[PDB]
Amino acid sequence: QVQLVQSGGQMKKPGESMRISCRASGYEFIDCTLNWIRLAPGKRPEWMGWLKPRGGAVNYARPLQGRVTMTRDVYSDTAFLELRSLTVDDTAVYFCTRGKNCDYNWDFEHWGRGTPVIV
Amino acid sequence: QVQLVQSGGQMKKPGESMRISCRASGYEFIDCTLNWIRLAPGKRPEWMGWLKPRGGAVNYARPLQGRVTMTRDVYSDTAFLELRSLTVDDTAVYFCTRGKNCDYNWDFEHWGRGTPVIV
Amino acid sequence: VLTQSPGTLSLSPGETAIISCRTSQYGSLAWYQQRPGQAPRLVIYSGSTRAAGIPDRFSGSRWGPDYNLTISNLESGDFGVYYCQQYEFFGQGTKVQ
Amino acid sequence: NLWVTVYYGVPVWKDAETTLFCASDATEKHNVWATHACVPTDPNPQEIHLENVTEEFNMWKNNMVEQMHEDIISLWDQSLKPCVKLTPLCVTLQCTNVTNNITDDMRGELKNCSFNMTTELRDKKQKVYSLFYRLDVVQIKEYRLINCNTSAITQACPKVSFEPIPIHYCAPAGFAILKCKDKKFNGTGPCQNVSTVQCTHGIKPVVSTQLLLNGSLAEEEVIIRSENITNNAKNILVQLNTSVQINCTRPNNNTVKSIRIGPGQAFYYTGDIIGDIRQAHCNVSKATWNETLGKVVKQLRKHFGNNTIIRFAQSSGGDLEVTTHSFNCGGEFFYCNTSGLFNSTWISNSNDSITLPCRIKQIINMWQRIGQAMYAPPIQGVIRCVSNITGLILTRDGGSTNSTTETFRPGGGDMRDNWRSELYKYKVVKIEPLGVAPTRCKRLGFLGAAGSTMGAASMTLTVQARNLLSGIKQLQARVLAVEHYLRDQQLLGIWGCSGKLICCTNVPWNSSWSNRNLSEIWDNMTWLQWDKEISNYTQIIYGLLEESQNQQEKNEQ
Ligand SMILES: *[C@@H]1O[C@H](CO)[C@@H](O[C@@H]2O[C@H](CO)[C@@H](O[C@@H]3O[C@H](CO[C@H]4O[C@H](CO[C@H]5O[C@H](CO)[C@@H](O)[C@H](O)[C@@H]5O)[C@@H](O)[C@H](O)[C@@H]4O[C@H]4O[C@H](CO)[C@@H](O)[C@H](O)[C@@H]4O)[C@@H](O)[C@H](O[C@H]4O[C@H](CO)[C@@H](O)[C@H](O)[C@@H]4O)[C@@H]3O)[C@H](O)[C@H]2NC(C)=O)[C@H](O)[C@H]1NC(C)=O
Ligand SMILES: *[C@@H]1O[C@H](CO)[C@@H](O[C@@H]2O[C@H](CO)[C@@H](O[C@@H]3O[C@H](CO[C@H]4O[C@H](CO)[C@@H](O)[C@H](O)[C@@H]4O)[C@@H](O)[C@H](O[C@H]4O[C@H](CO)[C@@H](O)[C@H](O)[C@@H]4O)[C@@H]3O)[C@H](O)[C@H]2NC(C)=O)[C@H](O)[C@H]1NC(C)=O
Ligand SMILES: *[C@@H]1O[C@H](CO)[C@@H](O[C@@H]2O[C@H](CO)[C@@H](O)[C@H](O)[C@H]2NC(C)=O)[C@H](O)[C@H]1NC(C)=O
Ligand SMILES: *[C@@H]1O[C@H](CO)[C@@H](O[C@@H]2O[C@H](CO)[C@@H](O)[C@H](O)[C@H]2NC(C)=O)[C@H](O)[C@H]1NC(C)=O
Ligand SMILES: *[C@@H]1O[C@H](CO)[C@@H](O[C@@H]2O[C@H](CO)[C@@H](O)[C@H](O)[C@H]2NC(C)=O)[C@H](O)[C@H]1NC(C)=O
Ligand SMILES: *[C@@H]1O[C@H](CO)[C@@H](O)[C@H](O)[C@H]1NC(C)=O
Ligand SMILES: *[C@@H]1O[C@H](CO)[C@@H](O)[C@H](O)[C@H]1NC(C)=O
Ligand SMILES: *[C@@H]1O[C@H](CO)[C@@H](O)[C@H](O)[C@H]1NC(C)=O
Ligand SMILES: *[C@@H]1O[C@H](CO)[C@@H](O)[C@H](O)[C@H]1NC(C)=O
Ligand SMILES: *[C@@H]1O[C@H](CO)[C@@H](O)[C@H](O)[C@H]1NC(C)=O
Ligand SMILES: *[C@@H]1O[C@H](CO)[C@@H](O)[C@H](O)[C@H]1NC(C)=O
Ligand SMILES: *[C@@H]1O[C@H](CO)[C@@H](O)[C@H](O)[C@H]1NC(C)=O
Ligand SMILES: *[C@@H]1O[C@H](CO)[C@@H](O)[C@H](O)[C@H]1NC(C)=O
Ligand SMILES: *[C@@H]1O[C@H](CO)[C@@H](O)[C@H](O)[C@H]1NC(C)=O
Ligand SMILES: *[C@@H]1O[C@H](CO)[C@@H](O)[C@H](O)[C@H]1NC(C)=O
Ligand SMILES: *[C@@H]1O[C@H](CO)[C@@H](O)[C@H](O)[C@H]1NC(C)=O
Repeated sequence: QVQLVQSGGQMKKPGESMRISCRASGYEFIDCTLNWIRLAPGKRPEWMGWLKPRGGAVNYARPLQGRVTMTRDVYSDTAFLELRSLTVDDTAVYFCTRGKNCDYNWDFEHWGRGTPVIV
Repeated sequence: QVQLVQSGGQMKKPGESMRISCRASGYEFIDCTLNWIRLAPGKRPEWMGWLKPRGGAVNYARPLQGRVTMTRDVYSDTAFLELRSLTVDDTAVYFCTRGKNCDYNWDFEHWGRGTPVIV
Repeated sequence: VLTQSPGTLSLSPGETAIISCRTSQYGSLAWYQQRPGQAPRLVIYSGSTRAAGIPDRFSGSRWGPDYNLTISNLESGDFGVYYCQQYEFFGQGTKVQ
Repeated sequence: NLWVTVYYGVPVWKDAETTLFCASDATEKHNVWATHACVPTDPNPQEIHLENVTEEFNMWKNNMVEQMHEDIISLWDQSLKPCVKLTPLCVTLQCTNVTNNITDDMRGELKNCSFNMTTELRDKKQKVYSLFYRLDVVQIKEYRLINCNTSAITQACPKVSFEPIPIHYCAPAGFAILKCKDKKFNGTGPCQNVSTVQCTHGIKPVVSTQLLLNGSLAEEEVIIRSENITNNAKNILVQLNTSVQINCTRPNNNTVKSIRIGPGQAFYYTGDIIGDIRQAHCNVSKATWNETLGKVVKQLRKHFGNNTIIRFAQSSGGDLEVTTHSFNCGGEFFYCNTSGLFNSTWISNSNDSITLPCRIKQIINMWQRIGQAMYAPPIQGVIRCVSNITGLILTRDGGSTNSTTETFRPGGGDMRDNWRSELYKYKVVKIEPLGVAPTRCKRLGFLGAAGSTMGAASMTLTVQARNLLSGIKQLQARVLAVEHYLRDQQLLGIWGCSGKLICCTNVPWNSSWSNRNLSEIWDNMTWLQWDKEISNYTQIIYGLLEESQNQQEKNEQ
């Protein structure tokens, strides 16, 4: 059973940064891509990026380039999402996800509990 | 060449305890059951017990239950026979033995030199 | 459990010794030779199989729940105390002289 | 007249031992009793009842038990190979009793031990406070870990769990596993309901020493299996009819702390207990256990006199693995005092539980080996296990004079007994595809029709032959399968039979070779009975086949 456990219940003011810790278990962390997705109410979910936590390669969404950093602790099996320059439009539940198969990143069968963030 | 070397020639008074060591060589100590036999002169000889040194499992003769204890070391391949509450009927030559084929312990091909005990 | 007979055998060298041992149990019966001052080395096991190092003068044969050890041409190295064992139980012993 | 005919693929086998391969159900299950050399298994693709086959089994003389002993030890050692060695932990411990802030003496048999230990850096040391069990330390106050002076203690990797998983042992090419389906089968002698399987039903390596946990149950009644019962040394393996539920617990939070003791080497230890210091224990259902002992003594009275007295008693002695019931529970190793169970006397004619005190060890010298020991890291939280007692290992006190009463105690000290109680119904056999039979020609799945008569069983030879040719020891087994195949094909080639499968040749049949006027040979006898009847003559028949083919080839060519 794959499980992603996310911290949350954070509230931030505009101009501050936020950091979300996603601890992964039930699969080999190193060998499978994790994604961060922004699910705001009302508007379409915005996929924020992917992290391949072996080399640490990242891909940040174009509108979020320069604002989002993703890192990993490969020894604690934990992915981290850092979002900077927060505004009121960043209110959303942030999710840590994994694809169904590690061959195909975007079949997100495994979602975390969610990280509500209100700005 | 399988050999059992016993320390003996011990004299004890009734009520005293005794310990007889048996150092074994020529075979894997762990893998073969070792037996302690009491050859009382002029009386039917009695097999005191068997000791499976791998786990140290032990089986004492019913007439001796509560008075005979057997222990061992497996880093120095030594078995120990310990008796308490000795009486005059415990005078005997005590032997440490091993079977011809460890699958059957009872046919005792290898005997120690013999440890007389006078009580 | 098992009764060995006779208690003593008076025999000169060259005679054949028959040592009987009756038992009320089904088990392999072994025979042990206790030379005075020495350990009771195994003579036979399984009721008829010789232990390594034992001359071919030692044998066993009988029918039913009874065993007999036949020792032909007794030498000066024999005439010890003979014991029968079945499954941890030992006969009272026969002294061969 | 009668002539030798060679049949390749006859359903004939011998009691030959070999190396079986691992099969298991297909992340977290790859860190539990696994080497990653165990192939994915199939959902029981083949189980073929061998109708009219009677086979002789001996559960105490087979190489499946010895193979499990070797394979489980290797599996254990590989699980512990890429893990932290605790040589840095073999240090002098300054241990005091765990304190309650009062005058009460040691509770829980725990010792609070302050030691200086190595750190990630070699130039610095970290003082560590760890709650070790009394059974893990020896006084030298100053203490040392019990196995530091005799063995190299290896810490289990924290990701590795000791929960048992089913392991299926499978026949290599050229071999079959036979299963005994007889109900009440006592593991020895003839078996009437015999089947051919590629693999076992899945044997869980459930480590236990006195009671058999999470095993198979007897089909109709308690089965007491011993090579011989009157022999004390031969342990008595009791397979129960209906299990006895045993609820085991470690009622201590055992807050786990960890330190670095070297580059990449994390040592896990118990830091504190937030609640009261409580003894680990197991609850065996009292009514169920008493009924179970009733059934066991009824079966022993069937083995002994019907008017005898059967007394149960605590283990007579030995190490903790023998004197107590050892087992894994949730990652901790329990050593339960079974004197609360083996203490009744049964004389031939309430919802309460029997609580067995259990001691917990962290340094486990499993299989009582020389130079090896494992340190089980503590598990965070209160441990609960509900296990099924499906059997017992018993011994009987010897020196039984006044034989009206017999005394039985729990056994242990030889882990192979746990596997015997699971492998009691299995044996490994080598296929002998070359058979000879008298004929006048003078020129279903695997092992199906093995119990059929010959002739009828000679029309399935290709089904039998198709199951041939299907780390170091496994590759040697594969090469042996290839060499045996090639020796049979080479021998057929010498006979001029390599491509015929049924080869009629010019060798007269000798009437001394159980002639039986042919009608019995083909209408009454099976291939197994026939091979047994001429097992002392096949070398002569083979030599005559070689001579005849050589003479015919030289005369014709
Ligand atoms: C634990 O392990 C032990 C040993 O490891 C097992 O013991 C064996 O038990 C089996 C069966 O349980 C025994 O087989 C039976 O043996 C019967 C007797 O065999 C001995 O005697 C006969 C001749 O005896 C005849 O004459 C006697 C007159 O005194 C009379 O009392 C008797 O009834 C017979 O009429 C010999 O031919 C045979 O070789 C054997 O010899 C004994 O004595 C010699 C002494 O030199 C010794 O070497 C041998 O080892 C043995 O002690 C036998 O009658 C019985 O036959 C049955 O089947 C036939 C079928 O034709 C049937 O006609 C007959 O009525 C019976 O039903 C069968 O062969 C075996 O002998 C035991 N072996 C040993 C070594 O003790 C034990 O069973 C096992 N226990 C458990 C619980 O697993
Ligand atoms: C005989 O057989 C019984 C039954 O199989 C065994 O008892 C089981 O033992 C296992 C291992 O100790 C237990 O599994 C553990 O359960 C814990 C509780 O899980 C609860 O929640 C899950 C949610 O899915 C449920 O499935 C489950 O039923 C419970 O409600 C878990 O927390 C444990 O996981 C922890 O450890 C593992 C590694 O061991 C890690 O992978 C996890 O991340 C986590 O840290 C674990 O899964 C099982 O619950 C027991 N069942 C019963 C009925 O008792 C006996 O142990 C076995 N006998 C012997 C001697 O081995
Ligand atoms: C084990 O011993 C250590 C010290 O030997 C104890 O740790 C101290 O506990 C007291 C409790 O009042 C604290 O005030 C100290 O600050 C602690 N010292 C250190 C260095 O940690 C520990 O509590 C003991 N644990 C048990 C269970 O007895
Ligand atoms: C390793 O250490 C153990 C424990 O010190 C030794 O075993 C015996 O343990 C008991 C425990 O009560 C002591 O009373 C004995 O004195 C110990 N014997 C000896 C000879 O020290 C064990 O023998 C040691 N191993 C080796 C190879 O010396
Ligand atoms: C298991 O518990 C029993 C008690 O149920 C222990 O037996 C006691 O052993 C001591 C040894 O000195 C005796 O003095 C007591 O009289 C025994 N008690 C009873 C009630 O008979 C036994 O030693 C324990 N065994 C293990 C392995 O822990
Ligand atoms: C610890 O408890 C044991 C219990 O046997 C006692 O003998 C010992 O003296 C106690 N030690 C301390 C330091 O309290
Ligand atoms: C740890 O080392 C110090 C010296 O650095 C010593 O005084 C102290 O007693 C040691 N403590 C233990 C528990 O070994
Ligand atoms: C074999 O299986 C059949 C199935 O009908 C059963 O009747 C028979 O009793 C079984 N044999 C044994 C020895 O249990
Ligand atoms: C029990 O085993 C003995 C041999 O030890 C055998 O003769 C007997 O038939 C077996 N009992 C059953 C019910 O299969
Ligand atoms: C224990 O026995 C019960 C009997 O109903 C069974 O349902 C359960 O699956 C068994 N558990 C194990 C682990 O064998
Ligand atoms: C075996 O267990 C069943 C319940 O599964 C029970 O009815 C039967 O009586 C038990 N056998 C004996 C011999 O008590
Ligand atoms: C064990 O201690 C931890 C400390 O965080 C606590 O959260 C947990 O609930 C405790 N467990 C029990 C069973 O009380
Ligand atoms: C064991 O615990 C279960 C709950 O996990 C309970 O239903 C069962 O009755 C308990 N058994 C015993 C023998 O205490
Ligand atoms: C319970 O155990 C006692 C032990 O003395 C026994 O006498 C009684 O008959 C048993 N009751 C059963 C199996 O119902
Ligand atoms: C077993 O023998 C019976 C005897 O009637 C026969 O009918 C049956 O076909 C035989 N089994 C096989 C597999 O040939
Ligand atoms: C048959 O066996 C007898 C045994 O004496 C032997 O003399 C004869 O040559 C054999 N015949 C054949 C054809 O093998």
